[PDB]
Amino acid sequence: VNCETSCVQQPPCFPLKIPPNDPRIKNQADCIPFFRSCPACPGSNITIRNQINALTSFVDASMVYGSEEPLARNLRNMSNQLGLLAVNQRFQDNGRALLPFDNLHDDPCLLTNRSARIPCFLAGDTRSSEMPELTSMHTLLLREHNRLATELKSLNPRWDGERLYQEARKIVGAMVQIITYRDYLPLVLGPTAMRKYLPTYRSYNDSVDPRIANVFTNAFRYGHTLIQPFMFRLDNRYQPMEPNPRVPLSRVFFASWRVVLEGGIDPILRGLMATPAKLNRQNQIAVDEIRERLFEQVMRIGLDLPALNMQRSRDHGLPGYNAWRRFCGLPQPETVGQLGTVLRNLKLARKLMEQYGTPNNIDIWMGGVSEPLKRKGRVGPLLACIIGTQFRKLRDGDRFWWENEGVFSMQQRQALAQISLPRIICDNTGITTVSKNNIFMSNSYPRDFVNCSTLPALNLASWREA
Amino acid sequence: VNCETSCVQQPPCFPLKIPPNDPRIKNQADCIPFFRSCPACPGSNITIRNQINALTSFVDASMVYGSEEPLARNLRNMSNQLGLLAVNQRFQDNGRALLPFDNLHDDPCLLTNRSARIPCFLAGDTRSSEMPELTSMHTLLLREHNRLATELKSLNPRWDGERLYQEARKIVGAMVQIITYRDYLPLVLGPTAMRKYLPTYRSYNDSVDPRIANVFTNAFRYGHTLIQPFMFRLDNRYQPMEPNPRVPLSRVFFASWRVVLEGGIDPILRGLMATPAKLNRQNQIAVDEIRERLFEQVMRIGLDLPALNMQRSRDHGLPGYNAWRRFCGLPQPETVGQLGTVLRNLKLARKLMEQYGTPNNIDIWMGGVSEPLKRKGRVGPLLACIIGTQFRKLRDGDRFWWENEGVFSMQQRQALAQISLPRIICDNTGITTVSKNNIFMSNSYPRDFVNCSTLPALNLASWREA
Amino acid sequence: AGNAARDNKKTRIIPRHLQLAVRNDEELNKLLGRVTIAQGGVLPNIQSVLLP
Amino acid sequence: PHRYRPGTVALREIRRYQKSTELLIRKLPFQRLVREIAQDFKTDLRFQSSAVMALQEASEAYLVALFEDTNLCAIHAKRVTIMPKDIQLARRIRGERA
Amino acid sequence: RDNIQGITKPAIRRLARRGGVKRISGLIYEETRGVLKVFLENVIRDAVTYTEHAKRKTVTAMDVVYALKRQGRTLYGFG
Amino acid sequence: CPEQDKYRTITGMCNNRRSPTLGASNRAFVRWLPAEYEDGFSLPYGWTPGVKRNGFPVALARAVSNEIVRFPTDQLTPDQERSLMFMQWGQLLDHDLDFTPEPA
Amino acid sequence: CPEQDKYRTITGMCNNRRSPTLGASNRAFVRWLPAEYEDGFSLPYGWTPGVKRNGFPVALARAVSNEIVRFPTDQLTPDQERSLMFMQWGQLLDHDLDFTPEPA
Ligand SMILES: *[C@@H]1O[C@H](CO[C@@H]2O[C@@H](C)[C@@H](O)[C@@H](O)[C@@H]2O)[C@@H](O[C@@H]2O[C@H](CO)[C@@H](O[C@@H]3O[C@H](CO[C@H]4O[C@H](CO)[C@@H](O)[C@H](O)[C@@H]4O)[C@@H](O)[C@H](O[C@H]4O[C@H](CO)[C@@H](O)[C@H](O)[C@@H]4O)[C@@H]3O)[C@H](O)[C@H]2NC(C)=O)[C@H](O)[C@H]1NC(C)=O
Ligand SMILES: *[C@@H]1O[C@H](CO[C@@H]2O[C@@H](C)[C@@H](O)[C@@H](O)[C@@H]2O)[C@@H](O[C@@H]2O[C@H](CO)[C@@H](O[C@@H]3O[C@H](CO[C@H]4O[C@H](CO)[C@@H](O)[C@H](O)[C@@H]4O)[C@@H](O)[C@H](O[C@H]4O[C@H](CO)[C@@H](O)[C@H](O)[C@@H]4O)[C@@H]3O)[C@H](O)[C@H]2NC(C)=O)[C@H](O)[C@H]1NC(C)=O
Ligand code: HEM
Ligand code: HEM
Ligand SMILES: *[C@@H]1O[C@H](CO)[C@@H](O)[C@H](O)[C@H]1NC(C)=O
Ligand SMILES: *[C@@H]1O[C@H](CO)[C@@H](O)[C@H](O)[C@H]1NC(C)=O
Ligand SMILES: *[C@@H]1O[C@H](CO)[C@@H](O)[C@H](O)[C@H]1NC(C)=O
Ligand SMILES: *[C@@H]1O[C@H](CO)[C@@H](O)[C@H](O)[C@H]1NC(C)=O
Ligand SMILES: [Ca+2]
Ligand SMILES: [Ca+2]
Ligand SMILES: [Cl-]
Ligand SMILES: [Cl-]
Repeated sequence: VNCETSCVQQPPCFPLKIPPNDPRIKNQADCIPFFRSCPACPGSNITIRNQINALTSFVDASMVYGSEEPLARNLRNMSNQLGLLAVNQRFQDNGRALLPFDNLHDDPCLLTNRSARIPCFLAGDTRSSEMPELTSMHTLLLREHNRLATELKSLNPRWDGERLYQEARKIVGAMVQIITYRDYLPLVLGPTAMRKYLPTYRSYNDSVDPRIANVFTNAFRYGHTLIQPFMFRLDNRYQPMEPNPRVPLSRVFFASWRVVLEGGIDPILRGLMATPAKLNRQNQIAVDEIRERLFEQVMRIGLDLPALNMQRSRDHGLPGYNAWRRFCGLPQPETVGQLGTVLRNLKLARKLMEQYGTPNNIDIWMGGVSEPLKRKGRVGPLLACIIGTQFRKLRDGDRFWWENEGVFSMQQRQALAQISLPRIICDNTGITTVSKNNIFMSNSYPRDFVNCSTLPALNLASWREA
Repeated sequence: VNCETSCVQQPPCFPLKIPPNDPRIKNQADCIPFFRSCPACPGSNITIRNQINALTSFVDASMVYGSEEPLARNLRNMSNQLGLLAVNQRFQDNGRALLPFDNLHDDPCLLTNRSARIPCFLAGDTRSSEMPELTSMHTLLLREHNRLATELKSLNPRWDGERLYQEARKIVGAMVQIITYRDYLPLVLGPTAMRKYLPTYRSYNDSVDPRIANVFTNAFRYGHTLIQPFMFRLDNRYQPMEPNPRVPLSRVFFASWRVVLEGGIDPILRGLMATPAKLNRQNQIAVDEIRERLFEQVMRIGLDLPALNMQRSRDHGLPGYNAWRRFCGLPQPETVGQLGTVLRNLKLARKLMEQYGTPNNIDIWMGGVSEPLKRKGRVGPLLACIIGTQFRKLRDGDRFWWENEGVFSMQQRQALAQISLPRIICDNTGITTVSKNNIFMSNSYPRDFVNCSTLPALNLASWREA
Repeated sequence: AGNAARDNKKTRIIPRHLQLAVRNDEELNKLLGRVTIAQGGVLPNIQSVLLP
Repeated sequence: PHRYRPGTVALREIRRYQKSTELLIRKLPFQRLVREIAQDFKTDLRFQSSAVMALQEASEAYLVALFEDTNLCAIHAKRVTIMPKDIQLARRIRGERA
Repeated sequence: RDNIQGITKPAIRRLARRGGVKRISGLIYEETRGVLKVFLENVIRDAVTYTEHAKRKTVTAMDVVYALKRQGRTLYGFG
Repeated sequence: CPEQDKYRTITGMCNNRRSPTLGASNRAFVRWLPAEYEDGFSLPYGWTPGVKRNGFPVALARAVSNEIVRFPTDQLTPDQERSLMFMQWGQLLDHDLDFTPEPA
Repeated sequence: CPEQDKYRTITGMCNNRRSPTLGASNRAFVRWLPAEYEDGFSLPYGWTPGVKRNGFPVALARAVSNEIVRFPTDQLTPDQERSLMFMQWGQLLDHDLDFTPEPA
């Protein structure tokens, strides 16, 4: 009953069936491998099936420190008392830290390069080894934590390893929260949805449920519409970096050897900073790299990311488009004319009506990404509603929110208010020219790029204990 | 470990610990037997513990027909094709039907008075065996269903057993809904609460959840404060019936032999109709009969109903009083004075403060029944909010609601709007004088009692199939 | 205002929709507190004590 | 002879007039009152129609807000009947007659 | 010239109904007429002052708008 | 389940056509508020002695009933505007709505 | 849960002192709407062939992606107000928040 090799629909396999005249798969007997999500408690005929969340729902940088005690202990440097995290013992990025290698029985990392023999990376999340941009983020956060711990050890020699680790982790989590709720969410939701669903912080509700909604795991996948079909690497002058300046995405999945042996994470960060994203249009939703050739090297056949999204929404038993429009307080179309009016694209309404037959059956992801984008935003009203509600609950329902009283001192809060992802990139890498404020908006060199020295630094003097 | 005889805190036993200087239990090593409710899916360390509802949440008279296929099949009169319900084959109430006898390995009804050897009655619920008034209700509903089936067969000779049974069940369920939502609930919630939480019926939400809330099972126990300590029987002249006109409640638990051998259900219904209920007061909450001698004859030791309610609320993991006050949008007291103003009782607030320590820890039942009663109601604002929300969800989320379009014809609804409980009582029993309109409010004889030849009968002419 | 007009099944924005938009938003109501909008009406609100 | 309760039609009117945007005062009497009042400041005065309309809108909004405050005052005194003392108290607290 | 009576009792009742008033006393109408007269006197006096300053014999909507704005009663919809 | 029906299913299945389970028998309760257990998920408050709820010790249910609920029976007052029919119909409706099973 | 703590726990427990399991790891999701399965509780839509959803046949996911999602790559529209940093931080935040395990 192995799902990756057999197309028989036996649990837990839920393979995707190939429609006739498929452009890529010419044999209907074949299928897309698919695994059903683990039930909350298996074998129960009384409870409605529910899925498990394996990570802490809070924005606490659990992708760097982990969400389980054994993994968190294994991610630390126990050979000393400076409270550092474990780094790579074999490779370095121009004298800087690298993520430690991870040992799994079935490692997809060595399949992309059978000559490099570079295994997957070890981090707080098992998905950190997709794709060199995410690995660059994880390495940057690791380096930032190590630098923060070093500076704290310099300021307070009396503190022990556990205290240094906890304080550095606290600062990193506060930094992640600040960057997320100050730079990212306003660009995602837009000012209208940001003000409607995420008002001014007041205090800590203990009555707000901080759990992650089941629909959120499929509504936050709107980012699959922002994926460019290439990976870009730039040199110190922000010019294309030879060789391989533009690499197809199908050749970078689970390829850690590109991070290791191809110049480190500096070109990847430069490409992320100085390259425009892909706009979500109703006739241009997702590129063919993730739609036809996803995980092509490490699998027997390429996957279909939007198809996987909708099959997962069906697997999770999520309600349809109309149910979620009703949930968010939005009008629910019933005919093709009403759907066209709602979507502002009549031809797309005809296509959706032909495929599904009724708006109630439209999958949550498809309806969310087919809606026109909000002004100064990148999600539709339904997706904006869902995301804003989830993040408002994650913010108000968190006891260790950085703005909550007792977590950080007033001087510490003011010092943390001066942080920026550009400053972190300046500090933890060899990049000297960095985009200006709102790093998620600046994408053209050198119009919105400044020197790294003009960025204010984080003043840790408020953390000195006496 | 048997929770009935042992006093150890091993699963599934959660016995009640005896405080020092108990007025009845002088042994501190003794305990009150208690069974933890069955979990929704057992043995799981992932899911939070949840309980099981063994009945249909809808108001469909499932106490008469059952919520399971085999029980419903066993409850029918399958010896013919008249679509009737099974009746007792050994005893009759002056020529009228009785509930069929049940067959249990352990029968609590037999322990009450062994010479008669009368087992528990079999009906749509397992708890009909407690109380001669409840048994009288079940017998009355069974007789009403049989009479409806006979009348429908007389009107439509071509109908088979299944159609007759289904139509009679439909009419009985509609009658139950009408009586519940027209006569009972206004006298519970009061005028303002009924208007706020149960507005006029409009249409059928299929998006309203009709599930019974976990807190509702403990909040609806407010009727334990309306229990009189005795059982009364009046004859046809509404005078006390010798012998035993006023019998202690501790001698009627599971005493079906009283129903069988002491005049049937007519005196019981007369006693229900012609006596006043107990008034819930902040210093007169619950009587001693259900407080010290509950199930005294059958169990090894008399239980205590309010403590059972508190222990069940703790077992189900229900939040405290302040959490439910916040849930209903009501002010949440935090000190003794604020609780005193909330309860309009400083002494009761002081006693609650001494017992619990904080209003956040007050059990839902205790706090709810400690609140002052609403105007023309019998519950406080919190209990009124919970009950109104639950019943609004039940009414709006029911597809087969009697007022819903397509369930009944206009003539059928016009006929059904005329039904009343006193009419059912007269049609199905030998009582020729019954209370006036709003039987739940009339409790004085002969002021509020009329000859029931003056009450209009239900007209089934609209049910005839042309 | 456009959201309010859509909630009323209307294609155009009239002053009633502007008043509904302003008075239903706490911050906009605070900003336009001493401002009267012509042909805007008032927010539907009946005191609880006056209900039957 | 179907007669409603002494409070049903009042609530119906409250719901009807809180959902509309029309003007509750007849235009011609209000115009005549405005001209009569303006006669005390300058004789031989001409009025634009928009001026009278603006005056009517402002007066209606002011009266509606004053009546809301008066209803709050009456409810404070454990009453449902609107009385002149409620209007006087509202005007004082607002700062008009204070 | 008795035009304050042109604001009839049903008109005051309608204005109170828009304000959420359920029951009205019989003496409220005279008080409302007086309040309306005072408010109109103030606003019209300010508007007429604005008109005289402009050397005009016609009261425009802008004069009324400015008069209302001077009293902290800004009106939107007339300029 | 059938697209067209005329009567209720005895179990309650497919009363809500979108989610047939909703309202059926032998199904878990719905939670209006998250559960508050001693250990977080399964243990009730008062299971292990010495564990306090919200910083305060857990009171015995029997003690609370003895202190607050108890009152002399002879001082009972009747409800002039209600009858025992009221509470009997309340109990019948409760038995209509819900029933939480317990192990044998 | 300790009465006083200065830092978060790795597993996320004891963040909410009333319900300590709220937001912790290895816990079931919260459902904002009741689930909609083929049989009601476990079977996803499209599992058994011939079963319609709300009176209409269930469309294949690959077919929907082929008909609607598919578009020629050469007509890609760059985003002049966003960078790839936006998408990368979105994915990093998603990996911070949620992860649904599957059998090996
Ligand atoms: C059929 O009933 C539907 C459900 O009815 C519910 O149950 C009945 C018995 C009533 O009690 C009813 O009031 C209940 O809603 C009903 O659809 C419902 O419509 C409402 C109003 O549009 C929806 O509420 C909106 O929901 C979202 C999200 O907020 C909710 O969810 C989050 C997460 O759970 C919570 O944190 C929130 O507190 C809410 O619970 C929002 O879009 C919205 O709030 C925002 O928007 C409004 C105006 O747009 C502002 O006033 C607010 O301040 C916010 O800015 C609402 O709260 C509700 O979700 C929806 N229910 C369901 C199940 O889909 C439907 O209208 C009825 N049908 C007919 C024909 O009448
Ligand atoms: C701390 O937050 C608490 C929870 O906050 C929620 O989550 C955050 C993230 C925000 O989205 C916030 O808006 C959310 O509410 C919050 O306590 C909350 O308070 C509200 C308002 O008092 C409560 O809603 C009330 O609930 C009941 C029941 O109705 C609800 O439940 C049923 C069953 O699910 C549904 O069918 C309904 O549609 C509702 O969802 C009612 O008593 C009440 O409605 C009636 O009463 C009000 C007057 O009070 C009238 O205006 C209405 O028209 C109705 O007549 C409310 O809907 C909510 O339950 C409660 N949540 C919790 C979890 O306890 C708290 O205020 C915040 N504290 C501070 C200090 O800010
Ligand atoms: C190199 C980049 C990416 C890869 C390899 C990738 C791939 C995948 C795959 C195969 C899944 C499982 C099936 C599914 O899609 O539901 C998944 C889930 C998910 N994706 Fe992506 N995607 C990428 C980009 C993104 C982006 C940009 C976002 C958000 C901005 C995102 C958000 C999510 C989320 C929240 C999940 C749910 C996690 C889970 O269900 O396990 N992904 N991703
Ligand atoms: C002669 C009358 C009554 C008897 C014998 C009785 C007895 C009981 C018992 C033994 C329980 C279970 C105890 C527990 O689980 O903690 C219970 C629970 C309950 N009672 Fe009563 N009670 C009576 C009156 C009432 C009334 C008048 C009402 C409502 C108006 C009511 C509503 C409930 C409800 C809803 C439950 C929940 C069921 C459960 O907990 O399993 N009861 N009753
Ligand atoms: C731990 O830190 C030391 C420096 O303090 C470094 O040399 C060593 O490599 C680190 N060990 C690991 C396993 O990362
Ligand atoms: C695999 O990695 C090696 C370096 O070890 C490199 O020379 C080679 O080109 C890589 N192969 C591919 C197909 O990229
Ligand atoms: C079925 O009904 C008939 C006729 O009323 C009756 O004689 C018979 O006893 C019933 N059967 C059962 C098993 O109750
Ligand atoms: C037990 O039942 C018999 C009739 O068989 C009756 O005479 C007797 O009084 C009953 N016992 C009690 C204690 O009521
Ligand atoms: Ca996290
Ligand atoms: Ca039922
Ligand atoms: Cl609950
Ligand atoms: Cl969900």
